[PDB]
Amino acid sequence: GLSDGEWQQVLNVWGKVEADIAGHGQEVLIRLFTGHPETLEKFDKFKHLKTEAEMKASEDLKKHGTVVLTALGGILKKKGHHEAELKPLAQSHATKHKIPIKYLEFISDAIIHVLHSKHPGDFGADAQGAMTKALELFRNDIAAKYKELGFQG
Ligand code: HEM
Repeated sequence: GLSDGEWQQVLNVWGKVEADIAGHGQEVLIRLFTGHPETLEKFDKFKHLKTEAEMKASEDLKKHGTVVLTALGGILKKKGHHEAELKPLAQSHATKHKIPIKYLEFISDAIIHVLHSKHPGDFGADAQGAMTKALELFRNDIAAKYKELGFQG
């Protein structure tokens, strides 16, 4: 789906995220929850936050941000050879958490936003292109598994 040049770019940009996984994970979820409040309702653990400050002051939220970006980075490093790591993710988000693919679209966008916000001027046009394509691949692969399950919506 990606060329090696493009994968190269994706892992170059991920090295930025690894320098501060918690801070990046934290802003991704906050971006998600403030931009799309209905997503917050999917989490009994966080439905009590109402304000962004509140969100910002939550250590549990920073904790979950780390789990999420840890699991994505594991998949990205497989450079599309992630059937093994993705299957379990697709199955729990579909049958247990009941996360529509649209919310995966949302978080995907949130990642690109956050990268530009935290690295203004050094998140280039080529890097944005490779990252967008890798997120698309990720999402597309989940979508296939959602279809298999008939997770219709
Ligand atoms: C970048 C895409 C995502 C990744 C890598 C990711 C990763 C994870 C992981 C690894 C877990 C814990 C193990 C599991 O339950 O499978 C989890 C739990 C969960 N995820 Fe995701 N997630 C993503 C997107 C989303 C989105 C978009 C939503 C809702 C808008 C969501 C909702 C949840 C919920 C409700 C849980 C259970 C949390 C708890 O109560 O501890 N996830 N996620």
